[PDB]
Amino acid sequence: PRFVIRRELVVGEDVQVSRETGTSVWRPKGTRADYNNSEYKKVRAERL
Amino acid sequence: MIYLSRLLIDTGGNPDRPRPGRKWLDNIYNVHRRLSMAFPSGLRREQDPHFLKPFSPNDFQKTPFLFRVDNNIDGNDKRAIIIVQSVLEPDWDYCFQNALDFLAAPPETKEYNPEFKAGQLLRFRLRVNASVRRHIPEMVQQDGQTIETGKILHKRVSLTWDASSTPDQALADWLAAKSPKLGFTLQRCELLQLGWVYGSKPEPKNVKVKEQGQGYWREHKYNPLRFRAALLEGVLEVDDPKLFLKTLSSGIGKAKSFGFGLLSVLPI
Repeated sequence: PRFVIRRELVVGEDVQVSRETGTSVWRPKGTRADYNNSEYKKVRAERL
Repeated sequence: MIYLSRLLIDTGGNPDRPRPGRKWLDNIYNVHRRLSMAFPSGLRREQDPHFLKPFSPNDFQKTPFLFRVDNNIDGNDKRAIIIVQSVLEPDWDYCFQNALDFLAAPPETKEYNPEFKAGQLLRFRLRVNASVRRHIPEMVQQDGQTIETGKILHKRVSLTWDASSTPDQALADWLAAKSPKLGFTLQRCELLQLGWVYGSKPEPKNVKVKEQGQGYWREHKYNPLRFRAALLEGVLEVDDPKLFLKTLSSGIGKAKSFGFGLLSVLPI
C-alpha cells in the first residue's frame, strides 16, 4: 500500500487551454469557378 | 463534264428569332468554307458518318470550283440561290446533315455538258472582280500628315473610270479588252450591281511559347478582306471554241474563291 492524496486545479488559472490543430471534418471538394482568370482566358484561345 | 448544282438558302422571315442563314451569308469567308466542306475524300466520309468531328482542312479534296450567290423569281416567290459549278461530284448530303436549318430545299445536281461551236449568239450573266494593279502606287498616307510613310506599295486597289465616263460602258470595254484572249465579243453589256463584298480570315499568329513544347499559347488574329464587285449580263458571240471551254471551266476573275468568276451561258 501507499498513502495517496487528492487535490484539484482550476483551468485557465493553473492550466491554459491549448488550441486545436488545423483540422476539419472531411468534405468532398466542391471545386471552384473563375473565368476572368487569364490562364483560362488563354486556354480558350488555344482551343479556338 | 461540269456539275451545275443549286442551293435554296433559307433566309429569315422574323428579325426576332435566330436566322443563321442570313448571318452565314453575311460573311463571304464562311460561305466559301461551307461550300468547300462538301468534299470529303475517303477519310471523313467513312470514319465519321455524322460529321461529329473537329474540322481538319487537310481532310478535304482541293477541288477547284466556282459559286455565285444571287436571287431569282420563279413563279410566285423570291429565292436566294447559290449556283455552284464544279468538276467533282458535290456531296451535299455530308454538308448540311447537321445544319439543315441553313437550307430551305434539298439541293440539286444536274450535269452540264455543252458542245458549243463558234459564230452562235449566246447570252450570259456573270459577277466579276473589278481590281487593277497600279504600276504607280500611291504612298501609305499616314493620316496624321497624309503624305507618306513608305513610297511604293503595289496593291490591288480599284478600277477607276475617269471622272464623267459612264460605269457600264467602262466595264464593257474593260471586259472586251480581254475578251479576244478568252474568245467572245460583247455588244450590249450592261451593269446591274456595283459595290463591295466583305470578309474576315482568322490567319493564326503566335504570342508565347509553352513551358514544355511548341508555341501552343497562340491565339487568333483577324485579317479583314474587301472586294470590289460588278455584276453584268448581256449576250456574247462565240469565237475559237477551244478557248471558251477553258474559260467556262476556269472562270474570269482574280478572286475565284470569293464568288467572282463563274460564268453561266445559255443558248439564244
